[PDB]
Amino acid sequence: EASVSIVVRLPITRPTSKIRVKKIENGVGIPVSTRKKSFPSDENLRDYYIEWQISFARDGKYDYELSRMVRLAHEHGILTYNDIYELLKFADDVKSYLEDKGIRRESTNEELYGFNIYEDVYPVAKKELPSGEFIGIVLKHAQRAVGYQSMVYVCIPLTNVEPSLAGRVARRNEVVKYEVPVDLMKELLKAFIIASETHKNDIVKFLRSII
Amino acid sequence: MEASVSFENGKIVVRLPITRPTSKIRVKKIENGVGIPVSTRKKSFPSDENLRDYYIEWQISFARDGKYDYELSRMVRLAHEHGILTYNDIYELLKFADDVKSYLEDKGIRRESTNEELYGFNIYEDVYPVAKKELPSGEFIGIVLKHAQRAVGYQSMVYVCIPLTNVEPSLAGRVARRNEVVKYEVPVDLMKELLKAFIIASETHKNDIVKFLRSII
Amino acid sequence: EASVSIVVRLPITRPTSKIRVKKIENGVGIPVSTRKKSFPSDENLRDYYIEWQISFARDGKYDYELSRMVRLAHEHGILTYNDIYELLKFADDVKSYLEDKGIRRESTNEELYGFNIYEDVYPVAKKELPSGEFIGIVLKHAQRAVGYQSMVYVCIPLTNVEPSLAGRVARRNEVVKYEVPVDLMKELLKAFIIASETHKNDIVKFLRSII
Amino acid sequence: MEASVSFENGKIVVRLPITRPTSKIRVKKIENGVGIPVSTRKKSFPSDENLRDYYIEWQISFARDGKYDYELSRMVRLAHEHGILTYNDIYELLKFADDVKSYLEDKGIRRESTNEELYGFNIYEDVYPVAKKELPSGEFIGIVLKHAQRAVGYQSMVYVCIPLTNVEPSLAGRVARRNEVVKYEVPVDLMKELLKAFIIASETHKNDIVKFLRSII
DNA sequence: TCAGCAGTACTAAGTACTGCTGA
DNA sequence: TCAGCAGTACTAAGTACTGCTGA
Repeated sequence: EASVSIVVRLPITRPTSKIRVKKIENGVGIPVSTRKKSFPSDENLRDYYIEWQISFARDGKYDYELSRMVRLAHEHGILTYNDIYELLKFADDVKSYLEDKGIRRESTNEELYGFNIYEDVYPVAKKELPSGEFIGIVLKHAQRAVGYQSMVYVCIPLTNVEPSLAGRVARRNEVVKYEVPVDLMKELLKAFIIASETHKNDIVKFLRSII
Repeated sequence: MEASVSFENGKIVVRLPITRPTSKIRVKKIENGVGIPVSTRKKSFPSDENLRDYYIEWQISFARDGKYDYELSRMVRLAHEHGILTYNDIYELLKFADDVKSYLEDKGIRRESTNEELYGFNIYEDVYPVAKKELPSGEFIGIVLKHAQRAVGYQSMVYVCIPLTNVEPSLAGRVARRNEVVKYEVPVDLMKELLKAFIIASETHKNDIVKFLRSII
Repeated sequence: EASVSIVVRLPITRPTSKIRVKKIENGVGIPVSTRKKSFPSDENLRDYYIEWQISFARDGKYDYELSRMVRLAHEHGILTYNDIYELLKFADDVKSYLEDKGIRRESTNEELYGFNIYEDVYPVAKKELPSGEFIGIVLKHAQRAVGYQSMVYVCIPLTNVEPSLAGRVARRNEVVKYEVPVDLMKELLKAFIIASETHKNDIVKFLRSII
Repeated sequence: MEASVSFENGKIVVRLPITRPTSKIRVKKIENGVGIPVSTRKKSFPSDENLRDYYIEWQISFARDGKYDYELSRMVRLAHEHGILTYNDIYELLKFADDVKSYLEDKGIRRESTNEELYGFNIYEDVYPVAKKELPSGEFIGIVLKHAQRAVGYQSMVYVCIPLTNVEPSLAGRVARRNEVVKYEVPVDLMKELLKAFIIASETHKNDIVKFLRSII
């Protein structure tokens, strides 16, 4: 698990967790064995990033990861009253969500040696922030039943993270400190707001709880 | 977990578990055109019509350890050993493999840009290729492409969807038993279409099929 | 580590430790993957055993594994006064040790395609106890400098150990309970006594400390 | 850790670390006929006579991943590529491998019973076979047999012991430097005797040598 | 300094997450 | 029951034990 201080502490040596270090190779993120291969010391270090599938709530109660960040920052004045207003007014005007895009199987007129060829289109929402972080919203078929489930990711470059790991392997159970910018937390909220009405309704009544 | 492969009464038979919903073999139910997972141990199968929408989806593999002693190759070997798959069957399967020049892997995976935005968030569409074929006996065979997670490139995977009416015993109107597996007699034509599926999935898959088929002949 | 209760608690899922489960195969003990292969339910379970390279002292002070067993059993009257006397009188009469046998390289008159062929002989002391346990004393070249180091092993059959693991895989961090017979503890002491004068001198003054 | 293998001035050169006493490459000192480990970073090498008793013992391997791009095969390949190991050298090495009919592995490992007891404890003698050869250039090559720990059977391992006088720089009268590695020019005759050592160690080792030598020729 | 790596080779743990099994 | 396995696929941890490295 990641501990939240505002600041968070993310482990580097758990590629099977929701927090995993990846490296851009041939355009796709691939898992990195941070303990058998030394991190590059040059410009390639920008191609490395931590992928954190961030969650909003736990136990149906609002104090885990993102929800803990946001309210810690209101209690510290980091988020003004009007931050939460315009976050909610933004939610009040949001009609469509990535869930509304859904997952479709489009039929092509192609036949591969007797096999009919189709295409599955998956909708993805992506936003880049000036400091280098990326926010990803992906759609997946609900494993429990009919419908969709939306999931939010935060991609943090290893250059935005200290101690700098250039020219060495990771430490055992290494946990590294990342200062959380203010507008990442609010763009993360907006990410949940535009993911699904289910996510927005929970973000909406969480912001109302402290405003 | 692995499914039992056996020969009985001149038929290749596989025993498919129906109580491991998290495995390569899982019982599903089509609801509005999407296969939904089924908790076969708490909700009872319907005894009425629309039991057809229930099926077994089997993510079948051909190779293991660079060897051909696993699932499909186990079935094909037994079928060859028992005269179920004849010399002419395998010879012409190899001729079909020689003629195949394009593969499902050639379609690739692309991320399309869109004219759409969602409240300041850029919208992309990742399209994935799938190959589907319906057999007259009721089964479906699907080939989906995906990114090779550890390397770069693609890996293709073959699925066979078996309707519950094609397996025994009849599960109509009851909950699956503890550790229950169903008896599925594999038609000869399905084994051919499954071998062909691996042939057109990717060149790497085809040369595995060709090497196994030629070693048996 | 193994906890001592007299009774000890030995972990089953650490093949790289001093405590490892082995199975006799082709006459030699081979490591067992107690989590990927199910233990046999039949007579083959007798071929499985726990190999524990037992230590006598730690921190140069006498209260670790064997030394903790022995004095716990004197304090409980499990070892009489004359047990420790005849253990020491046995030590007082012991002249030779397995270390005195040493490791030799004997030369054969054979030549394998221009290569001279020799034989290294390693001395081993072995004793079987009626309940099935084995005690092994092996000699190894001292890794630190000139000389030898002696090491004592206890081989415990899986049939002498509960819960019975027939027909299943081990539990995670599984620790299993073994009741320690009285004469195993004293034959273990005698094992250290006949291993080397260095080991005997420490056993000797340990027994004198509580007698 | 792995030793650097390179070609320079018509000589195959390996760079051997002398500050990793726990590795496959470790500095030893013979005291009364036994190689004792040396702490090369706290006790200084002698500048006087009896520095010969100090040597580097290298547990050298030929294969890795079923491939021949590791240590000895790296050296032999470079030697072949640079005319250091000629066509006639490799051809007659293969003829030596064809004639070899017995191996060090054939001697086996036995536990002998003894007429001795040690105060109620049974005494056994486990004997292990070792093959040794001294080269005129000063190096020794040893083949020791051991039980294959994970399987059953034996695995043989080749050692090459290099006296410190055969490497540069001269370490007489000083403590090894931090992360220091020494330059060792590999004589052609040693590479042959090391290839022959693997040939007579076991049949499995020989067929690895024969396959690599024939692929190079 | 002096905590922690270097080196070695292999299994078992961590990992996410529900049904489901078992005693 | 209800704690913990079943199933899945991969790296990183545990392991013993000293020299030795590094910041």
